[PDB]
Amino acid sequence: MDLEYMHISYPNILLNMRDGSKLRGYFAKKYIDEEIVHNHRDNAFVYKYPQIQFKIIDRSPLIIGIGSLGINFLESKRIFFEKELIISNDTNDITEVNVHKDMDHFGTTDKILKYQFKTPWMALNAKNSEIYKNSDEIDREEFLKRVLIGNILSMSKSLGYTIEEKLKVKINLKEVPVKFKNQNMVGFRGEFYINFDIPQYLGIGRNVSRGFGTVVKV
Amino acid sequence: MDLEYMHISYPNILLNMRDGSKLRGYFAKKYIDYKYPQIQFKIIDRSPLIIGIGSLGINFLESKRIFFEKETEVNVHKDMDHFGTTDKILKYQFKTPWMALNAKNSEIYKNSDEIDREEFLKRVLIGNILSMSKSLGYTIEEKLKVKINLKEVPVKFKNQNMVGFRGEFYINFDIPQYLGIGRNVSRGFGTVVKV
Repeated sequence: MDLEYMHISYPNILLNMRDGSKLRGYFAKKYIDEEIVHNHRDNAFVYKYPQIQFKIIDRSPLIIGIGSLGINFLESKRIFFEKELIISNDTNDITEVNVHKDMDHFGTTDKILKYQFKTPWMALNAKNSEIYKNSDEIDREEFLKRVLIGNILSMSKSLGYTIEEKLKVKINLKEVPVKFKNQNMVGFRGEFYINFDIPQYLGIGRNVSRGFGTVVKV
Repeated sequence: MDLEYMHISYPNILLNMRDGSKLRGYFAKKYIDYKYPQIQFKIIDRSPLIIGIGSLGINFLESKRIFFEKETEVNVHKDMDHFGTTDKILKYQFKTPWMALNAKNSEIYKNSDEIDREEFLKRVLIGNILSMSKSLGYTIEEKLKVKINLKEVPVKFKNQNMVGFRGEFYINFDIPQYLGIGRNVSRGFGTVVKV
């Protein structure tokens, strides 16, 4: 598959992580109106992979739009020429902007690629949180290898790519605390290898919209 | 030993099995605010019922009953009844489903053939009774053994499917009425009633 993408970055503004929640927060109000950004419909939550995601990286804001659906909103409302951004409650003027856009490969590969997490992963849903906390660590390692396959399966579906070859994964990951919705869920930093191809800065796992689970090739 | 407890029940409102689902989050979440819940909200026969145990529980019940009113008739029952091992054997029934499977024990139970499942469940039941009795300050100094006739029943809880059990069981232990055992007891699961 070929996936069309566009990154938007504001290098002069720097924020702490995860003001990614707040970075997303601010676009959620100035753009309640079109709701790729907000991700809400009928006052009910939309259960698809976010084609607009807000991340905080190195250590300045990044906005990802994916596919024709994501990119076109990004252009249609002129976000890259955007006036002042505001975060709790302080105002940062947006003075210089770098936009990047291209389409590069997405899909299963017979060659094995190495990725790294910019942000915690948050691979554990509510039931999976619990299984993992009653397990020894050879087995923890085997559970996570299962979740990550699922995450690739989840994501590739909502983007209309069905996989007809076998995914295999190797992980070197170490556990890291993440506070989210005033609760102390668990997250992971680290490295992983896979016979799948991911374009840069895409997220996997839970809460990908707020910038969690951000991946880049090495 | 004597356990001090109190039921407060509201017979005139019958609930759908669906707004039955939402009332719990916010009430039990007022409840949440390494121990056995001394305030439990249960759904039985059904118009709401609320159990309080010990000084802590009775007081929550009376003081703050004014404050939880949701969406004319009241029956309170309240007393001290025995809690402890008995020299004769008693029969109980689950008024509400019993969730004996945590996430990892969820795992073992579906890995077993059905003779093995059944004595696996009696280990959980002994354990559940052991938990409850210590967290209420009673130490067990005799051998409990249990017989079970339980039926597996599908349970929807926290918007995802879990498995639970209905049925009847026997034990030489004494449980005051409407107490819950197992997981998620505060929210009404594992309610036992003597028969």
